[PDB]
Amino acid sequence: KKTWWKEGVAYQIYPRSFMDANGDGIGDLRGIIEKLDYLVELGVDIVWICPIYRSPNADNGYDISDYYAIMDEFGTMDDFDELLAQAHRRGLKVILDLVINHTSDEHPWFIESRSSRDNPKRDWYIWRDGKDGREPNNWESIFGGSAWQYDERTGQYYLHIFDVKQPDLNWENSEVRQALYEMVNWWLDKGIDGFRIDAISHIKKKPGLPDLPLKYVPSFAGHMNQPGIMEYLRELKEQTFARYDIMTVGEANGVTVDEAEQWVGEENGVFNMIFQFEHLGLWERRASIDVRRLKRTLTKWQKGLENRGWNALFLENHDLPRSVSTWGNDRDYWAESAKALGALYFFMQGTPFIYQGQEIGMTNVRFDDIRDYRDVSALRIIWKTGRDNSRTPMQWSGASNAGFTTGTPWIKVNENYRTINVEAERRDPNSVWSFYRQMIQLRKANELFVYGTYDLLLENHPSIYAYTRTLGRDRALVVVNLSDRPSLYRYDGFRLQSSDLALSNYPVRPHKNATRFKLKPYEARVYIWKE
Amino acid sequence: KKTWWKEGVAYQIYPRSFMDANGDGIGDLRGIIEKLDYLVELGVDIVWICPIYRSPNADNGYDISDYYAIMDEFGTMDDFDELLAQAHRRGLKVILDLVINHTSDEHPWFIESRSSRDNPKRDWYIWRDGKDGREPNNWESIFGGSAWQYDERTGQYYLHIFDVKQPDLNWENSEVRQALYEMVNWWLDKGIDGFRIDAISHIKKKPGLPDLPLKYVPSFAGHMNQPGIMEYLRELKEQTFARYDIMTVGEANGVTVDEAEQWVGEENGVFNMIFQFEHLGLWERRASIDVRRLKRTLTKWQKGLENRGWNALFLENHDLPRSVSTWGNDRDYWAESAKALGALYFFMQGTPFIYQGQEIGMTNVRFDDIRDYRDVSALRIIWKTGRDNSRTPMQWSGASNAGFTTGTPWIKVNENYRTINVEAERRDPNSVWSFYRQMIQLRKANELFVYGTYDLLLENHPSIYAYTRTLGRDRALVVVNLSDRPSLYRYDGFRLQSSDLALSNYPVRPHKNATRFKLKPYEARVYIWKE
Ligand SMILES: [Ca+2]
Ligand SMILES: [Ca+2]
Repeated sequence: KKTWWKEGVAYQIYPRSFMDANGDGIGDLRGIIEKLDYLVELGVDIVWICPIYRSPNADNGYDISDYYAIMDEFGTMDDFDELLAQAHRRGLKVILDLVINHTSDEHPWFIESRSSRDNPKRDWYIWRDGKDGREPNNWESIFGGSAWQYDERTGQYYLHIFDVKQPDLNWENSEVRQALYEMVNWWLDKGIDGFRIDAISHIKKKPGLPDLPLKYVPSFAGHMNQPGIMEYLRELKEQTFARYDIMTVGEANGVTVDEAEQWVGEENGVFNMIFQFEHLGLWERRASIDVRRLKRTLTKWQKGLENRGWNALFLENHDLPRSVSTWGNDRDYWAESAKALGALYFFMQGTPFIYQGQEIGMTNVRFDDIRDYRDVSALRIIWKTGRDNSRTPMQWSGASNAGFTTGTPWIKVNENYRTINVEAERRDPNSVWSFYRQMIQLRKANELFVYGTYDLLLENHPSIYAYTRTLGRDRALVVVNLSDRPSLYRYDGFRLQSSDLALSNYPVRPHKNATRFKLKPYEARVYIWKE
Repeated sequence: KKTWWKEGVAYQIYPRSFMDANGDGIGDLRGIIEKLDYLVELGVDIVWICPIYRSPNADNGYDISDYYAIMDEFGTMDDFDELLAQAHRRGLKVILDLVINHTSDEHPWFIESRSSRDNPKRDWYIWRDGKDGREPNNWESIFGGSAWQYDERTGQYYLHIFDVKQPDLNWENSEVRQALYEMVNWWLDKGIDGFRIDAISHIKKKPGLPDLPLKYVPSFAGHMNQPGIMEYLRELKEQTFARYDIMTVGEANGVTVDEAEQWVGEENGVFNMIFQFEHLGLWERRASIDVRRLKRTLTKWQKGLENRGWNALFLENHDLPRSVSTWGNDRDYWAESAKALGALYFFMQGTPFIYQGQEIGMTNVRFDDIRDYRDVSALRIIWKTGRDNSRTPMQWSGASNAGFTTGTPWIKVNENYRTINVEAERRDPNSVWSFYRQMIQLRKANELFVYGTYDLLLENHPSIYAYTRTLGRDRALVVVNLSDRPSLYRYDGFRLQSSDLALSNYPVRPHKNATRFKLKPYEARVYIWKE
């Protein structure tokens, strides 16, 4: 089954740090509009814009106070309508986040709900009396502490799996579901091309909210992927998504490759593709990431969803440090490792996602003062694992503040922008950006990277990650040396010819009938041929 | 200087528990309108309505999100306009709370302020960088913890003397002051007759917000009654209050009787009258409140503000337990003590305030289940000192829920409403209500209780609190036996005649030339004569 979403390349935008069109230091919608030509030039075709809905912003915008309104600092609904029009003119698809497990406590529905024990919206959230001076149950919040928050307006507590300011919607209530489907369809009718569904795995709560088998106990057994969830998700799909030509992206949170077919299966699957995070975070050993464990994790998803679902491929996001600075080497092999990592995940079976700046090799930021950081998490290892590493402003040129703003950025631009920036990288044919553009060009010109089946080679090799892609008589070999030291590639399965080398991060060296060769640090090669 | 505010009797309404006109269990504005005739019948003429402004209600409505709007559960601005019209038709004055030291963090001004380090409203609040990973200074919040709250949107902290959801307004900023005066005048032009000013003693912060001489240190030395505060308060008065015929009521928080003249002095005094709280809370001894300490506390204000200011007299409010249940005896001498307490504070020099239910002798509520309580404070002694004691619904009749609502009250009615309720008390000429009505009648018919000077008698007596009121040849003696056991009144200063007894809570017994007599438990007498 051939589809645009399987064949597309997605680009993830964190609006606040992408492009500031009005000089107030905050990226906005007009900023994005100014960069649609850039997205086209790069080659991507699906644009995922992180939360832009009205929000008190207590939870990086995932605490929505109005689903039908744009966050003031990003612009107006007119700006958004204009964005879709301009994006569609260019052949681009636009998807937004769908956060429907909860709303902000400042959402008008919760404000009415919390006012009294009997108002039309009381049942829209999860209210319960406590147990003699204590919370309704022993459930802990994913955000630490009780999942219950006492409310003095009524004497009862409301459930909040996430932040205190994120009360959970009562999916048991048909009125809630219907209001949510009307909201989804409103966006779909407005013209968006799909959504990235967030935390929907918690919409179904265990039937009497009983104590779980300890101040507060991690509560996943009472609200995550609970039986009956599929009833809500299938209804969500039939009432909304199924009525349009869109794409939905989910996450395999607490979902094994086997249970993932119920979420992303092509016939009866709530979502079209899914992200998995089992590969996130890999500390280096004495001698130097654990490539074999990476091969295993990524390979089970490749083989596991083959003809059963579709993988959403990625290395970066707004909640992670930069890939070149974590998986690669930003000190000695900056460009090489960035390109290597890019070839590695980009060419697998699935739809690749490029996070803003990943295509130019943005790295972690190392501010000396804790005050230059933002995310409350850091303030409470920052240089290496911090979320801000992916939230510093996008590096467009060597201009003041990397061309991001004419004002003062809400967070400082990484000092390496004079070198790492779009303008300079597009002039350099050996830049990380140019490598990315060639990768996008390769995948578009060779559908074997889209529908070809993945097969891992040299599984036990400690440094080389090599895999093939097969579609009929069309084959390709993606070989990557994930280490800062050379490595011998040795595989008597096929003879590699230099005329078949479609892409490499190192110059194409002469070689005929090669079954072995030394790979330079972070050397990555992509061979394509036809048997 | 004779004025309506000095001659009036004020009645304090806690809107949420006064009268529910629409059956949702929450008192509202229409409820108040239905009871204006009642207020007239009782005899009061100034109506103080507690916070009714739009508020996320995180701080009992003192966290205002919109000063130009009414809290949804209380009604609409039309209801409020109608309330003023109906109140004024009846000759009643209406005052509201003025909370201008801070606003809610959900107030549109703070939402703009917190968005970026440079927006027109950034300076409207108190933002500062922290000190290497910690708060800008060591200041503690009146509400425990740091007076600073980190905000991840900018990396800076905002000052909040009160709750986290109550960021402090920057009085240093003339734009803030001007916006506040426009707001005050808007209300004054709408027709209100004055305000009860709340926490304004904190508007002036010490000039560089330095550390005070310990996790966090109580911070009163950095923001309370700080030099320069009078500059703001005098400007507030000239730009607003001085342009209308209204009354302003303040509080002597951290203000001695000597410093109080600068706040309530008649020529240059920011407020017309002031509440003092030095008398609040008096535990009983082995044998039984400390009447002498009460005599001293109340007497310094009486003599201290004589010809220098004006006292706002009271025994109850929404933050206190009921007076009969704390100062009196609600078990054996319920009615006697209620009337005694009433005569005691009511007839002093100043403007008396009657809190809703005080006039019928409402008592503390003793719910067995902590769940029937509301104020978060209780949940964190409740039967005796709880705030809810004054927030249970007003007792109008012996009807379902005391006639307060036709629905389910937001908090339960005290089980004693079948007896303690307006309907029943108005039928009973020996009820606490009837006593209150006679007290109001007495004060209106004898201006000596308004402008007459107060003088304490028998200061060293352990149980009897006796004082006189003198205006020219018109004199009165208010004598009260504050104890559940009889007491001998003995004073050779004047001979009391039974024909001069204007009011008593016990039958008028025959006596001529009495310089001594035994007073029954909680017996209170008010003699009026002309020398
Ligand atoms: Ca902007
Ligand atoms: Ca009501």
